[PDB]
Amino acid sequence: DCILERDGSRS
Amino acid sequence: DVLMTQIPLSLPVSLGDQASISCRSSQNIVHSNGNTYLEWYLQKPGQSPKLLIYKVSNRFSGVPDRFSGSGSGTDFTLKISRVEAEDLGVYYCFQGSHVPFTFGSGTKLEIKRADAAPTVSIFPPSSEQLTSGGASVVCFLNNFYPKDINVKWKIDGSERQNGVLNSWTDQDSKDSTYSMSSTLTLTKDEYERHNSYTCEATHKTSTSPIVKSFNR
Amino acid sequence: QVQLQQSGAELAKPGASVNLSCKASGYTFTNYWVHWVKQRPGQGLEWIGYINPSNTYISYNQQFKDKATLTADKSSSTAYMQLSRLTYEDSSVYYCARGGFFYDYDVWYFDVWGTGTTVTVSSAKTTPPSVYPLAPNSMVTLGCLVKGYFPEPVTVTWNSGSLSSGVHTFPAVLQSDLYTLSSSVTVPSSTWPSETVTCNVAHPASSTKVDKKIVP
Repeated sequence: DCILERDGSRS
Repeated sequence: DVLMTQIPLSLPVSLGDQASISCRSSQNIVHSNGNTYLEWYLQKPGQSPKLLIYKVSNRFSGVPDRFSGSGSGTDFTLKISRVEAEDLGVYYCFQGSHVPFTFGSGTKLEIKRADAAPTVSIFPPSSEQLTSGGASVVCFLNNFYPKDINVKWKIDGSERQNGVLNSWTDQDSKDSTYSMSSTLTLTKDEYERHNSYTCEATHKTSTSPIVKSFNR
Repeated sequence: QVQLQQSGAELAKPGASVNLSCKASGYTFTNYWVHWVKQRPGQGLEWIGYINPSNTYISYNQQFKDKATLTADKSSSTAYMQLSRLTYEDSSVYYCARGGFFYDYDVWYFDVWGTGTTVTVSSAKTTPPSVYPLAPNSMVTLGCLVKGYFPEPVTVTWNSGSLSSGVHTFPAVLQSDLYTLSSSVTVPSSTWPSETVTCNVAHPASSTKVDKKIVP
């Protein structure tokens, strides 16, 4: 899966 | 990086008055998901910071109505209505919108209040310390205002500047006073040679020093 | 029961490294970011970085990219920060903080803070404190003298935290490479010595706790 990061990455 | 400039660095306020603290970002702090992550934190002496306001103007759970946040673009403001003694500490703004996340330099909120004379207490070395071969004489000057105070030690009527170490508390969260501890450290040998030990405090509240003493 | 537990102190040598732990309990470790924050004594707050504990994604302040290394252990719900090539400028309090549930963008903020680890970079060894009772009107003041310890900090409570009113704990002073501090507590004169008063001193660097009853 994919998580929207606080820094704008998708992890 | 986003610089967060906080004004002022320290702010004295009377109980019941409004305090206002400003935080200016060197650029816009709207995150790419649309939120402005501007928070205000309060750090009281000895403690970790605690959240007061988030997303510019939202009060965090449990925070009193008298704290309000506002602003937009690059200028944000925290207002504390009806300041209370418990509001003391260092306030920080924070932007959580652009890495590296950054804090303002902090604003220390200080309370103005009525003058108070110190309560002075002197304590001889404990028997336990004497068994270890040292002798510390401790004097507490507690709950006074304003913060400036003078302490002098005398042994058999004679002043002793040497061997004295002093420490001041941060302003008290309940009564907005200050306190001070003074410790005279001697060898057990020198302590035993003399019998009278005196701690006296000079404060703005009185022309005459408050004097406490004991005889060994 | 949401908390982030950090050790009180780490003493480590110049030119070495140290691993700081931040143990999460009372919530799902893998659903929230853990951030690390530096606070130099007397100074502001500096954001170091964060880790996503579910997938180990790390975001660093470029200023710390060769100073800090973040990791997370899912099985023990513990986040770690290694500080390498230690210098005296790395001496500071370091906090971990929970900084956002992943899937609700409105609550990306630092709602839970660890209690902080005081890192001291020094080649000196650990020395635990000696704790001496200070025993001697409407009120009575008692105290504890906490002498000859290294490194910082020590924490002082009275009656295991149940006696919090009338307490002043003073900043330590450094003399001959060792710290000394004192704490006072003021209670009603009718109450002591009838209702016992004990000071509890923790020195996290030596993993020691001392409880000293104050006796007339």
